[PDB]
Amino acid sequence: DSVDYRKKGYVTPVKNQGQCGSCWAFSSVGALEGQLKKKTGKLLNLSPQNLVDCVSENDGCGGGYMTNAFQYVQKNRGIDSEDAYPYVGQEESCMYNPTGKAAKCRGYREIPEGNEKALKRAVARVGPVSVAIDASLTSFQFYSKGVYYDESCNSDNLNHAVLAVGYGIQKGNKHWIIKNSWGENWGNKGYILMARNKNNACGIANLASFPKM
Ligand SMILES: *C(=O)[C@H](CCCC)NC(=O)O[C@H](Cc1ccccc1)C(C)C
Repeated sequence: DSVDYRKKGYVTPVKNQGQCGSCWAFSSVGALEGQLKKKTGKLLNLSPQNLVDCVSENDGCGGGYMTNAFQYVQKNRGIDSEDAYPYVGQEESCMYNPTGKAAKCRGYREIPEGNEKALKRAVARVGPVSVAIDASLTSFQFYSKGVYYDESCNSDNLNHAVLAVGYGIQKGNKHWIIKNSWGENWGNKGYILMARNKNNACGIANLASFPKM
């Protein structure tokens, strides 16, 4: 059992945060995009800028939480599209666009903390799932290929949000198919395969969630 939403057209191209710590915004957007495709058949970029500028509970370019983002989209009656609310790599005034909403959100669900099997079930039944991991390691920052696994990764040190678009096995190594938001020059075309069922490496399942659409 393995799934690759990229193969089903549930994933938009890899984005680049620019000089802004908006990992969580891209992560949330990637998740909503997946549900939008599943629900309507259309694959299009949602606005991470809309979240950066508007999610009051977060710190824009200084960090944030996907859950808060999903809550905002629901309470806000929607999120605009990238075309209607362009990414600028820096936090600005929350702008309202009457004809900008491209997607909706009915709330969200969290994956039971540390449960990698629950994470697998969610990814399979829902679609791409937002997750938080410890990305402070040089090995991760400079990851190139294969299945990433470092014994120094700290599951108690979540500092980066990415998107789980699937999971599988490579050369007998189970893994999570992760979409990053540091451009296509990072990792393998912007993607990284992270160890799966390897004792919850990097805390991949400590802060996972997806939106209800
Ligand atoms: C991902 O780009 C951001 C970068 C912030 C560091 C400049 N990391 C992040 O949002 O982590 C959040 C928790 C957090 C960390 C620091 C400040 C505020 C919030 C979770 C997604 C781990």
